[PDB]
Amino acid sequence: GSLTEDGLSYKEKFVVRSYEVGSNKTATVETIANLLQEVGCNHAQSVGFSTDGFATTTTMRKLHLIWVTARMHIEIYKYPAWGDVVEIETWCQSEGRIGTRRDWILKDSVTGEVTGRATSKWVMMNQDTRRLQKVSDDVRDEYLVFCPQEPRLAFPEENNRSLKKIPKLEDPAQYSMIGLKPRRADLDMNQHVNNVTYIGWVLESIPQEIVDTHELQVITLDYRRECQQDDVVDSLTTTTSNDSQFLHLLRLSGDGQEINRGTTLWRKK
Amino acid sequence: GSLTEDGLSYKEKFVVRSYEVGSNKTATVETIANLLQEVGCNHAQSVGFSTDGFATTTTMRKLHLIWVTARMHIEIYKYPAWGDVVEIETWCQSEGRIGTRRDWILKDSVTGEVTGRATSKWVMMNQDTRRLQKVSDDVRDEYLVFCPQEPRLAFPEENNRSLKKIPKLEDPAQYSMIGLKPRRADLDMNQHVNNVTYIGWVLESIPQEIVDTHELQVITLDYRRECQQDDVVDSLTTTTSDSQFLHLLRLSGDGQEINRGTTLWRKK
Ligand SMILES: CC(=O)N1CCN(c2ccc(Cl)cc2)CC1
Ligand SMILES: CC(=O)N1CCN(c2ccc(Cl)cc2)CC1
Repeated sequence: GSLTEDGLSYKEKFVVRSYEVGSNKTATVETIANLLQEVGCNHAQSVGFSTDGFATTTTMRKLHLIWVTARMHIEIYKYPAWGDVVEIETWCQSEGRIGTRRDWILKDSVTGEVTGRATSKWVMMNQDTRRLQKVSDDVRDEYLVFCPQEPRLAFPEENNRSLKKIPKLEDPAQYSMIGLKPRRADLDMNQHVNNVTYIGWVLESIPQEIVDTHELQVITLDYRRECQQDDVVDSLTTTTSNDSQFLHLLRLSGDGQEINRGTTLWRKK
Repeated sequence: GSLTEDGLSYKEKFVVRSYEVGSNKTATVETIANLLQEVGCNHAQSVGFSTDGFATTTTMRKLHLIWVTARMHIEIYKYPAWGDVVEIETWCQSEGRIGTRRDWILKDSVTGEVTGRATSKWVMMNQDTRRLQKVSDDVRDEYLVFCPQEPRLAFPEENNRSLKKIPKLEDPAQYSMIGLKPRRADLDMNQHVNNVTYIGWVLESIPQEIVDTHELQVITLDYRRECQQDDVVDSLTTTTSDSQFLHLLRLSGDGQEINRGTTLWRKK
C-alpha cells in the first residue's frame, strides 16, 4: 500500500483468501468491511496517526478523545472472487459541525472497473464518559493537511442512499436470531467488539433462502451504542419491500437497549 | 506464493493485518490457523487438487470421498506483530494405514528464524455417510508424486507433544462457556463450520486472567465430530498443571463430544 502522488488519499491491493469467501466463492460483505478497516488503518499509519482504529493525535490521547463510527454505508456491484486482486482507494474529509467522513472506492485490479464504494460518518467522543464533543481548531488543523479540501465524494448523487434516515423496527419482528454473543476473535486489540461483528449480527436474522437466492447490494448501519464483551444481543429483521429490502435492529437480549439499526437491499441472482 | 525448487513443498509470505492481532498487538492463534489453512489451499491449487479444503482428486469426487482433519497440533515460539511478514512452508506426506499428514514451518521473514511449527493428521471418508475409508492404490498414487518420500517431519522428537493421547474431561469442569453457536462468518464456502472456529470455541473457556498474563505456546486438538450450522456447543476446561489445561467441546443438549484437546501457556 501507499499514499497517492498528491498525498491526499491512500491505495492498497488485496488478494482474496480461501477462508474469506462465501457459498458463491466470492468475498463476503464482512471480508470487504475488514478490508476497508485495514486500508483506513494503513492510511493512518502512513501519516503518523494512531493505528488502533481511532486514528488519534498526541493531543487527543492526553485528553482521552477518540474518533468513533456513527454510520457505515457500503454498496457492492461485484464481489471479488477467491484469488482475485481488489484495489481499494481511501480518503477522508472534514464535514465541520456534523463530524468527519472516510470514503472508499473498490476496483477490480485487472479491468480497472469500480466494483464497490463505501462511506462512513465519524464523531469525536471522550473515551471514558462516551460524551460527544466538538473538535477544537488546534486538533482539526492537524488533520486538514491530509484531506482534500474540494469536496470528493464516493456518493455524490442528489438524495443518495447513504444519507437516508433509518426508522426503528417495531415489534413483532418478522425474523429474529437471539442470544448472539461475541467471542475473543470478535474483539480488536483494545478488547472492544469490532464494527464488522455488528454487520455479521445484522445479517444473521436474514432468512437463508434470501441469502441463497440473492446478492447483498447495499447495507447502511447506524451505530448507537457499543456492545460490551459480556453483552448478549438479539438481531431483528422485517421485510420492507426483483429486489428485496429489510429493516434491521440490534438490541440487548435483556432490557432491549438499542445498539444498532440499519437497512439492507438485495438483488435476485 | 510458490512451490519450492524441488516441487515437493510450497511457500508463501503474509503481512499481519490490523484486525488479525490480539491485545498484545501480535497475531492470534486463530489468525495463525487461518494462515496455515490458506497456504494448504494454495499448495493444492498449485498442483491441480480441489480448493475447498478437502484437496480431492476427480476420482474421489465421483466416489463422494474427502480428506478430513482428525488432529491439529500447533506450537508457537513468537507470534508475529502487526505489519510483520511471516513466511510459511508446507508439505504433505503419506502415513500408509494411519492416514496422511500435512506439516508447516513458520519463520520471521526478516531474520529467517523459526517462530512456529504445526502438524495435522488426516483421514479419508465418504462425505455423506461419514464412514472412514481406506485409500485405494490408484488414488494414493496421484498424491505421492507431490510428497517427499524420505520422512520430513515438523516434529521429529521420538514420541513428542504432537503424538500424545488426549483424555476425556470429567464433570464437573473447572471452567465453562455455554451456548456457543456459529454464525455465517464461521462457515466455509460449502456451509461447513471452519476448523479454526473450534479453536476459538476451545479457548473461550480459558479464564481471561490466564490470557492476560500468559502466552499460548502449544495447542493440540482432536476432531471427533462436526458441529452443524444449527448446533449449539458447550466449551469445558480444567487446569491439569507454565499452565496446562484439558479441554472438551460437546453439544449443549445431549453432551455429544465434538472435540477434545490440551493447551500449554507460558507466563509473559
Ligand atoms: C478513523 C477515521 O477513518 N477517521 C475519519 C476521518 N477523520 C477525520 C478527522 C478530522 C478531520 Cl479534519 C478529517 C477527518 C477522523 C478519523
Ligand atoms: C487437505 C490436506 O492437507 N491434505 C494433505 C494430506 N493428504 C494426502 C493424501 C494422500 C497422500 Cl498419499 C498424501 C497426503 C490429503 C490432503
